[PDB]
Amino acid sequence: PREYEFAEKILFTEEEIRTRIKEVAKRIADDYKGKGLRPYVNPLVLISVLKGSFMFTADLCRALCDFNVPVRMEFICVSSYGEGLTSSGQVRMLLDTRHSIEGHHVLIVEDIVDTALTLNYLYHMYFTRRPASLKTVVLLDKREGRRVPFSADYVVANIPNAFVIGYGLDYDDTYRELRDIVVLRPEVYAEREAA
Amino acid sequence: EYEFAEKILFTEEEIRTRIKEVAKRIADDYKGKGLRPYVNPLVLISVLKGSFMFTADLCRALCDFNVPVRMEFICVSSYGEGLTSSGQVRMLLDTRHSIEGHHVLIVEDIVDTALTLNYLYHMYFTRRPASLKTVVLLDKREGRRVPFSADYVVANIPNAFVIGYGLDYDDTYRELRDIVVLRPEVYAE
Amino acid sequence: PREYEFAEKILFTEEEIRTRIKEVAKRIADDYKGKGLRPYVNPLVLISVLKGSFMFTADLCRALCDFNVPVRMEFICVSSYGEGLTSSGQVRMLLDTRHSIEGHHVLIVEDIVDTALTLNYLYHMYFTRRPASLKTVVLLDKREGRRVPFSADYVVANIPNAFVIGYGLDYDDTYRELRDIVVLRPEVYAEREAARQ
Amino acid sequence: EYEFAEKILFTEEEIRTRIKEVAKRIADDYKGKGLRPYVNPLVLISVLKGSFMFTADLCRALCDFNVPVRMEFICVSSYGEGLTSSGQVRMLLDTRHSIEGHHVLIVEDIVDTALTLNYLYHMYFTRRPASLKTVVLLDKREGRRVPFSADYVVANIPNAFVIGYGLDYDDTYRELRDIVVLRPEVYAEREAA
Repeated sequence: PREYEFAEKILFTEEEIRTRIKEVAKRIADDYKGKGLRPYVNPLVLISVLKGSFMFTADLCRALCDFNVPVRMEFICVSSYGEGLTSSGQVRMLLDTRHSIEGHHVLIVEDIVDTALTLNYLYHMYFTRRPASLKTVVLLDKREGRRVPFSADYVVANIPNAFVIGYGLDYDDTYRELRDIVVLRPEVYAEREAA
Repeated sequence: EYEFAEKILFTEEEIRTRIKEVAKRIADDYKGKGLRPYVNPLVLISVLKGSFMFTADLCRALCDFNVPVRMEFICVSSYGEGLTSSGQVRMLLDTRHSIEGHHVLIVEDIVDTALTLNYLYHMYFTRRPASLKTVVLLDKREGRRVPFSADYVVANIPNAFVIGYGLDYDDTYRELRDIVVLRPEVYAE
Repeated sequence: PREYEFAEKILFTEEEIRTRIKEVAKRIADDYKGKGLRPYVNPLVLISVLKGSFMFTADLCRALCDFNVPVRMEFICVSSYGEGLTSSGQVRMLLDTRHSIEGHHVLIVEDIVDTALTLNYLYHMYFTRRPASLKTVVLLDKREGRRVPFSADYVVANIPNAFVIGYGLDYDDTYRELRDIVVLRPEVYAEREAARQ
Repeated sequence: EYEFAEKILFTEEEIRTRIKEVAKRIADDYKGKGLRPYVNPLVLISVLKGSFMFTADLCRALCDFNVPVRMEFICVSSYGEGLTSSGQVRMLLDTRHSIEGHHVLIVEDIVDTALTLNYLYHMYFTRRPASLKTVVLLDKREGRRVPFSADYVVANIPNAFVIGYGLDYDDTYRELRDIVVLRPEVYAEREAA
């Protein structure tokens, strides 16, 4: 009984999404129980990629806190070199991390991986900085869309190819604030591209 | 329950209750203003790092009230002065879209001195939004060194090591669901 | 002499430009001899706006050194929000200064001022940071084009409205490396606007 | 003449002579490559701060040899170590255009350990330029902690406090026309402050 005129259907309710986030966080806590994480000196660093991941991250890190996984939050932001071309997957860095990741355990946090061109690019970039470990967690995975092989370590949910909006995800910087992940109506998409 | 914490100021639930009230208050203030998606959203300029969690919950609460928003994130850092009287900060990351002619709400985590907030407000004003307001998670009014009234306040506090819900000590404890008071012992160590 | 197929004419040779840079610098030295400038503690801070000013700045600060004016270089960079053009003059900050300007003597260095919408925006921004003083120097002044009143304190040269290129100035990020400031042929402009289609 | 300087390593004029030589060498290396303005320029990624003055002169000299260029500037800063083995740095400002498919020349002021330069090279490489070289103003090869050869070098130096021509000490002396050696006394006195 959350309803949206602009959406064909709902894919994931807030609650479904929170349940999966809890499951992903449990797994993470488990995979890192061996690594002796500690606040200040050795937290799991969450490199959250803006804007899309801002919501996922806010929910994810509280779920992580529930499993006593201590975390350091970093926020980066990158922008497309508006080509369409790019097989390097290259993006423009607009905000890089405040602290060194070297020797720390890092988790890159992203909202959507389809092509993985950009995630792969950012994985490689942060890998060459010699963190103790480096893994990826993604809100949505659209494996159908890969142009470079890449497996996220953690996945909240899989999706097919559609205009996916909400829960931080946007169409034209709109609809990020929805509590649910929903499928944008093609008519709404078409009407907005005319404008 | 938290070993490093003197006490719990606000539980997650209290916090979400206040945020819903603030959200309703905003929805009421902007109903005359004709907000519309794409063309006229309320722009939230969320100041990193401390406001990230507040902003995630706040924009969802605003969505419950059919307030269409646009999310922008900016990031500033301190110049290594003991303390500055202009409230100047270094711009690391700035809005993606122009704010000219839009309704803008700046979202901050904590306001004490307001020097920084006043500087940002003034900067954002000269950019000619249709209107500008600020919402803050925690107001420490005791602390002001410049005159500044937040339009929306989630909760007032005294002076204290306040951590949790996005707020840090040495980039630690931002992940907590509650806002809590640090032990001075843990601070000293 | 240098020659260029893509240019209607030369407006300023390298040597013409260096002479005016020297004259400007002498003036700056003279205006600040009273202010007790000193290296490390109290230099004249040059806020150089990229990309356009890079070459101007490199030449200007050597000239300033010739008149014993100690300087600190800062480089900022900003980008247009893709509004055709806006009345606030607002731009996006991509790179801000490394050190505080509070209490320092600051000179903002720009390549071209026409509307002054953006330079006014940047003057105001740095002014509210409370430097000891804040002035502007511009390579080229197109006073004809103002949409906000604004007077640069120092001007290397005035120009009329033309595609001005060279000496750091670009068309489509091309021709910045020229030693001279020249006028781009409208035919070349038209050929290039069609081409990215 | 400069009171704060033991000696002059290179005069402005010597520097311009070397830069002209390096520029010729580049113009020769890329003649087979079909550089053209707008569509296929040699992209100079000039690293701020210290390379600003070199970059200004170098691109003018390159223009003398009809080498079409695109100027990009990047700016990075140190993470709070003494130093680091990955040679990582923090990205503050990045290129405006993509470097995919272009010929790229990275322009640096000074290479000692090469850790930073090695990291930038590698990052830029993964961006798939058609080709990638580096040109440096001063090479301090004695100091390498990772193997790296600059393709173009304006001048080699020993180990010294080197200042001028864009190179600084505590963000001072970048404006000098010559490259000069700092007096250690001047160094000690300022460290005090």
